[PDB]
Amino acid sequence: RSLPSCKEDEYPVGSECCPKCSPGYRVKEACGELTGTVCEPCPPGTYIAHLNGLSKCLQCQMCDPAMGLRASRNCSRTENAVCGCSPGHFCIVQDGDHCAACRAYA
Amino acid sequence: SLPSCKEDEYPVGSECCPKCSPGYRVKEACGELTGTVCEPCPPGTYIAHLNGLSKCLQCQMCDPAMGLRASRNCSRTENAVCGCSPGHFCIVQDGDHCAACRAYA
Amino acid sequence: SCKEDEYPVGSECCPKCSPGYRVKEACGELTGTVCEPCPPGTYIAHLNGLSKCLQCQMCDPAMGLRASRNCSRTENAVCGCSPGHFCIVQDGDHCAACRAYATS
Amino acid sequence: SLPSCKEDEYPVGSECCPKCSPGYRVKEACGELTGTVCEPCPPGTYIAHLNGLSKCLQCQMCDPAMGLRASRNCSRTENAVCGCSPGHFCIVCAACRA
Amino acid sequence: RSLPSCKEDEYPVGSECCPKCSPGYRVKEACGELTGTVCEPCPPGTYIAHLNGLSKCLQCQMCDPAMGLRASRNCSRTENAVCGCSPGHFCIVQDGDHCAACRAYA
Amino acid sequence: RSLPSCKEDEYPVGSECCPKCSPGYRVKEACGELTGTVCEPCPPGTYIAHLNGLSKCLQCQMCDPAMGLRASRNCSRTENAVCGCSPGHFCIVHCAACRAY
Amino acid sequence: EVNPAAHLTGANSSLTGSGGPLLWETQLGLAFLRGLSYHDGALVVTKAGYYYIYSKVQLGGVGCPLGLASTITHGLYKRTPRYPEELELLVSQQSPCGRATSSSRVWWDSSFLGGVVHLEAGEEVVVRVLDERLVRLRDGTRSYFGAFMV
Amino acid sequence: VNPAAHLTGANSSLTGSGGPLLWETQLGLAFLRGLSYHDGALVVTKAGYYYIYSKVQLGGVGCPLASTITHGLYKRTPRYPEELELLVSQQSPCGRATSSSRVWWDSSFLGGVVHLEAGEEVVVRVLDERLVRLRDGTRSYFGAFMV
Amino acid sequence: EVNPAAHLTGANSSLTGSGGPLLWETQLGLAFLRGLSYHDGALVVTKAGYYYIYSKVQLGGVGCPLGLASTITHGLYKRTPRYPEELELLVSQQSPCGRATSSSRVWWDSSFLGGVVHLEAGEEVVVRVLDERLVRLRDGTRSYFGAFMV
Amino acid sequence: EVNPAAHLTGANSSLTGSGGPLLWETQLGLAFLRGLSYHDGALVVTKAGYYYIYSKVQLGGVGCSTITHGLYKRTPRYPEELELLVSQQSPCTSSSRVWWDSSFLGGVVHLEAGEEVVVRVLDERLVRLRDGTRSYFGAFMV
Amino acid sequence: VNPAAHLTGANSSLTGSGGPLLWETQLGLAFLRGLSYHDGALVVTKAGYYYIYSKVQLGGVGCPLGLASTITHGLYKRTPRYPEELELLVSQQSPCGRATSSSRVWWDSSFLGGVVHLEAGEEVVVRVLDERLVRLRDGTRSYFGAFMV
Amino acid sequence: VNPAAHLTGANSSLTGSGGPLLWETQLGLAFLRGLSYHDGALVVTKAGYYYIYSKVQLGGVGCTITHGLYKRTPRYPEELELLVSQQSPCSSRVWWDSSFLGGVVHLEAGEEVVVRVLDERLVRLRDGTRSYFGAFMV
Ligand SMILES: *[C@@H]1O[C@H](CO)[C@@H](O)[C@H](O)[C@H]1NC(C)=O
Ligand SMILES: *[C@@H]1O[C@H](CO)[C@@H](O)[C@H](O)[C@H]1NC(C)=O
Ligand SMILES: *[C@@H]1O[C@H](CO)[C@@H](O)[C@H](O)[C@H]1NC(C)=O
Ligand SMILES: *[C@@H]1O[C@H](CO)[C@@H](O)[C@H](O)[C@H]1NC(C)=O
Ligand SMILES: *[C@@H]1O[C@H](CO)[C@@H](O)[C@H](O)[C@H]1NC(C)=O
Ligand SMILES: [Cl-]
Ligand SMILES: [Cl-]
Ligand SMILES: [Cl-]
Ligand SMILES: [Cl-]
Ligand SMILES: [Cl-]
Ligand SMILES: [Cl-]
Ligand SMILES: [Cl-]
Ligand SMILES: [Cl-]
Ligand SMILES: [Cl-]
Ligand SMILES: [Cl-]
Ligand SMILES: [Cl-]
Ligand SMILES: [Cl-]
Ligand SMILES: [Cl-]
Ligand SMILES: [Cl-]
Repeated sequence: RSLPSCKEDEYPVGSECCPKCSPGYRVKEACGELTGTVCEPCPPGTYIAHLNGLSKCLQCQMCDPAMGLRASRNCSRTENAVCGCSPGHFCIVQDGDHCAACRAYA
Repeated sequence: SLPSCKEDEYPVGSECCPKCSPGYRVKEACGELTGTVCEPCPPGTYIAHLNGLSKCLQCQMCDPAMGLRASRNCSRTENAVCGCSPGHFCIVQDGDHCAACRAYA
Repeated sequence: SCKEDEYPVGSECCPKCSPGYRVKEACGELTGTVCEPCPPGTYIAHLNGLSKCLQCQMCDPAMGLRASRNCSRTENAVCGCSPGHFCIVQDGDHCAACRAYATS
Repeated sequence: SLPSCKEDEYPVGSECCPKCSPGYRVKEACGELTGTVCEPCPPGTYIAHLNGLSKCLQCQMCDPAMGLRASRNCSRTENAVCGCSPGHFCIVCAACRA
Repeated sequence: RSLPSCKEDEYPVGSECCPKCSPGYRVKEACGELTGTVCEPCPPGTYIAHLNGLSKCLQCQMCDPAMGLRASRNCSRTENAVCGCSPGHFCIVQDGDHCAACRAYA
Repeated sequence: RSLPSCKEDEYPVGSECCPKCSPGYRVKEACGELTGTVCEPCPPGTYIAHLNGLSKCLQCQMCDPAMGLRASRNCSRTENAVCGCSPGHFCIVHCAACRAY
Repeated sequence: EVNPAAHLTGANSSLTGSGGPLLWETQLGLAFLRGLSYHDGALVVTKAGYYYIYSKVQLGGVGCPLGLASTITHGLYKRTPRYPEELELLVSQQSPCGRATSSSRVWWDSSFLGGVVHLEAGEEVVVRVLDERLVRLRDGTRSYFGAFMV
Repeated sequence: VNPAAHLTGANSSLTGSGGPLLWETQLGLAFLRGLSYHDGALVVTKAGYYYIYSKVQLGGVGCPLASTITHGLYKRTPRYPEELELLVSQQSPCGRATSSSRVWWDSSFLGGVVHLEAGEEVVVRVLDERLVRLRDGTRSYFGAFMV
Repeated sequence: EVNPAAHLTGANSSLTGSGGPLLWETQLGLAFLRGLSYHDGALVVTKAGYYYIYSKVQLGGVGCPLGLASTITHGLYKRTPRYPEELELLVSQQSPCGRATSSSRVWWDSSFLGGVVHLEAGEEVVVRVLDERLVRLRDGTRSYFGAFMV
Repeated sequence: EVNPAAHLTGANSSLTGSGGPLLWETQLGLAFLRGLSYHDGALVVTKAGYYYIYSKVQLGGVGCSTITHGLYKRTPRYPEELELLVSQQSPCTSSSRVWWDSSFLGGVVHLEAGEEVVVRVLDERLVRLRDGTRSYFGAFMV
Repeated sequence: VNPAAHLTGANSSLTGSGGPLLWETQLGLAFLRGLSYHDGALVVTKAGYYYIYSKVQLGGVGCPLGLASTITHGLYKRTPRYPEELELLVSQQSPCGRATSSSRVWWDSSFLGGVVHLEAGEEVVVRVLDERLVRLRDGTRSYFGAFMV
Repeated sequence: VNPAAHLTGANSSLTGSGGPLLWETQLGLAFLRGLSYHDGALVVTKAGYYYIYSKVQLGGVGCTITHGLYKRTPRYPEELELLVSQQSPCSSRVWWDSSFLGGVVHLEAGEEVVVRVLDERLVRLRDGTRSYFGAFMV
């Protein structure tokens, strides 16, 4: 038992669905009866990775050099940053499928 | 990158055809006049997103010999999820979820 | 001012419910304390004026514990060691944890 | 059953071809030309002997997580060799505990 | 070329300035257009070490004997207690100004 | 309604049936309209224990001394080696392995 | 007039092991809902606004569970139909036991978080703990999840 | 006026007597606004739902009785003859310390919303009480406000 | 009659290393201000009264600068023109490496505090941690600083 | 010129416990048959020739002797199954400890039309089925 | 020309990023014949059935801290037909634990192969759950390949 | 005809001489089709890309194995490692473990591939079904 919902490409505004914004953009203004959804791109240091109805982009994660990490991919509008070992370091602590701390070679 | 289809489409040859809903696989690809023909995933299988797949994803089984049962059954749009059998508690973890339970002594 | 078997509700002194029973409706000047039994998994051990029963504790098998006394409407559950386990930390009458006997 | 070529050549089809010096691979095999053309191994590879190889051999990497560093670097004529990092001792060199 | 401000011995009250109270005293009533700041002494157990416009005094710190500590200086209305080691104890960690914990001599 | 089939002592060749070969022999050449199944003995190291239509014999098993095993019965063209413990050795796990006292 | 509030308590079914959120008791004992509702582990907002949300989980164990990750999270998450993934709101990362922890003694550690977040109507908040084997349920007083509009 | 209180750890704060912690109600940061206090307890005057909270600072110069600490909030009500547990935490700092003789510190925080009738009381307890490290009222404290 | 509230989130600017307080994000992601302001790390009160203030800081590291000697202080402090010094409000001490060994160096721990305090118009609250090197910033969900009027 | 190929996947009916071979899924998901057939666990050859055959089985359990994992030919030319490619593995402990271990075998064998290949594992209870990706059986003509 | 490839372990193979392993494509034993490569993936040009395979060498001194109870090595498809990777062939291993003597070297090699259907533009990648277990050498011990059948 | 071969462990398979493993080429399941054999080596005739494979059954009664495929070529005076695995085998218990590898390599006419196992004593030969070595062109 679920309630009726919007499509995988839409999102609720009041009692109706509006179209979702593309990855990399957030909602600036909702549908009216005769206005499309107005999307605006994510500001620096934020991202949204999927189609969305979010009013605020998601904050990108920082990669901490003090933990031996650097970004192996930089934050972009559509994608969070991802962390890897700094040069001269190897991974010594794992968090699920990815590295969380690296150690400097002796 | 390369030129790509919109989110609700997938590539057929050098063109793009509309995707099928969650729970449905592609039975027949779209032509110019004719839309995508879709068909529901058979029992034991699922597809959770808009998709252009010809074959559904197989649902996982929850192994009672590992002290588990489905806490959520397989359905057309969703995989089964495993939890402890009654009278068992979680002893092994795989990431965020339980991989084995032990019977009470 | 309320005696032993009563308790204060607004301006009134109301009769208490028995063990195993909760106050569903407080007494008014004109209508009595309405007592209802605690539902399963809860208890109240004394004469009381509680609107809600106390939740019974669960004995944790992962700590080597089982119920040596089940929860009833008047009594909390008590925990002791599971079979093949012995106490390593003791509380009042029960354990807080048991470990298993090693084997060869 | 005899080799196709004398020791200092190698077979390439019907023909027997001159070899290439250590650090060099065969860029252009003998054929119409009686002779071989050799070119340097690219970085990260080596070849240690007279050869008729079209591709150089990959240098090994010395694994820091195993307590190893290169005591001899990889060059075109020689593979890297691994030995302990500072403060470690060989346990097997293939691994080094501190 | 600065901007005007309360004097060191005054503090803000709306867009006005009122005189501060003395050490060991707190404000009981603010100053008014005729009236001065009304000050009252800090009750025991508390202090204020400087000219202030505080409504409440500051709580004196206790020196914890279980931490091998004792007062070098009792609290007073104008000064906080200072803690140092008890007889038969040496300081094992400083906290900058003062000592945080002491151990016996066996 | 059962279905037709080679006899017990014959084996399928194409759409037809040829006689099997004796234990210890393999089919060198399939039977023909005028010619019998041509069979030939299994070379040493191999066996076949039953009538058969095999083009190759089964390889005999070796009994591994290093596992404390000897042949109790040697391999032959018609039966496989069988392993048991060597002298000064008793079975742990046919025995798949044996210990020295 | 009625300010939305709730307090939800650990219960026999709180730890599903399914990779899903914790579940909670909503009616018995100390649990209540006032102007919020509950659905599969979530507080469901009916009146939009800013809410202080909080959760406590009691951790502990005899020794340390096998295969335990180095890092464990206890966090509050938002579910919204505006995004097909949960949004992290408030999260703590802890390393409560490991290799060096003695197999034989009992340890206890409690994790509390709180904070104010903005929630629309129909949005939800859930609690997750990465490895539920560390959660020590008792009687609803050691692990819980609540909120109130501010 | 919405009731609220913040009470600070006190010279008196530990009776040692099997009674609850004691708190300061007027000096410094401490205050009562539309709640009362009596023998360690916040005493409710206006019935309703309250967020209650407490922080206690634990610590020691090494570790000598019980390795397990309980820090709790509890209700005293004429409706029941025992105190009822509301919100409780357990901590183990000495049990798992790598050195028995090191100085250590650990802070225990809890809060939550509970329903309280007029005349009902909330107290704070810690066992063993000797792990509580008092200073100046900034590290151990006890408060509430109606929500 | 809007009730003042705020939630500010750990940021890339968050740790000055200047011996000044932590700074915080105010506008992006989950951060917001309602009827409060911000100044140089400080929540600045407009409307006088009693505020529940709170902060969480996420700590962690690969070993500690001082071994088993390492101590952390995490606090909330008032800055007021009525006094020329910052005043301690709510403070915690932790021994973050206390369970660590050389072969178990990597650790994580969160510190949370909250409490109700009186703030006049123009007064400020800031968060300070010593030693800032143990603060592990991520994406604003692990360290944060907030308040609301009660 | 269509090259026979197949890949068959672990299924909930895979472990019959009857002493017979494992069974497999042939159509759904990642499973298919191209110029080969299937019958009661067996890949059945239509086109005679040399096939690379392969199987993976995922083994594992919580706590707990020898496991055997094999591919076998059934042929009308002999009243018994012929062992083709076989592996032995030791199982397994804390009885609170999970272990896992995958067994892979592959090789090229000659198969006539109408001959069959099956997979067997002893003891079947140590096989950990999941979703068709962990235990599988296939072949192609080379 | 039948598509075929063998890619080999390299110094950039282990990114620690939660992405797939990366591979050498040109040097030494590595090559591409009628298949392409992109960010770790073998990219298919000619649609059909492919035997795909991978070997990863695991090993260590001791066991990495916080190692999970279940480690996977697998082959996964990326396709524009679905927004997630699809698992094709995966193994679960439990290579070492907290009991493992931190005073000695263990090794264990994981191999898998199978036939899958791939369309033009689909991609296969290799993942290992915990890259700290993977002992790169010179391309002979960890690798990833495919050929059309 | 597409070259292919499958060779089976046999009584002579372990020389104990520091040379490669030897194998059976004609009996039982063994065969050669467009490949030849020479002292343990599969010998290529038609040049191109081959999937090569080998399985070795390891085992013992109580107690680092390397198992490898190698190229011999007059293009270089040492064997070249192609595909290699390391395994930690092993007090007083019986154990078994099987090592499998495969991969695609380029082989020229006249070039050879062999299989080595160190320590050879750990190989448990049985009847050719458990240790083998093969290849086919792709
Ligand atoms: C990310 O950003 C910095 C500049 O801020 C640049 O130097 C660096 O190379 C970039 N890293 C990657 C992986 O692209
Ligand atoms: C999943 O399926 C089984 C079989 O029909 C059903 O009986 C069971 O109720 C389901 N489990 C749950 C939790 O719904
Ligand atoms: C407690 O109740 C359970 C539930 O039926 C029962 O099975 C168990 O034996 C009881 N234990 C005792 C000690 O009475
Ligand atoms: C503080 O007061 C006590 C008793 O009133 C006295 O004995 C003590 O010496 C005083 N300490 C100092 C340092 O002045
Ligand atoms: C089997 O054959 C061997 C080798 O010729 C011989 O020495 C031995 O005595 C025979 N043993 C048995 C049991 O047949
Ligand atoms: Cl939003
Ligand atoms: Cl598909
Ligand atoms: Cl399907
Ligand atoms: Cl009540
Ligand atoms: Cl109740
Ligand atoms: Cl070459
Ligand atoms: Cl005061
Ligand atoms: Cl045959
Ligand atoms: Cl609880
Ligand atoms: Cl204090
Ligand atoms: Cl953060
Ligand atoms: Cl499976
Ligand atoms: Cl490698
Ligand atoms: Cl064999």
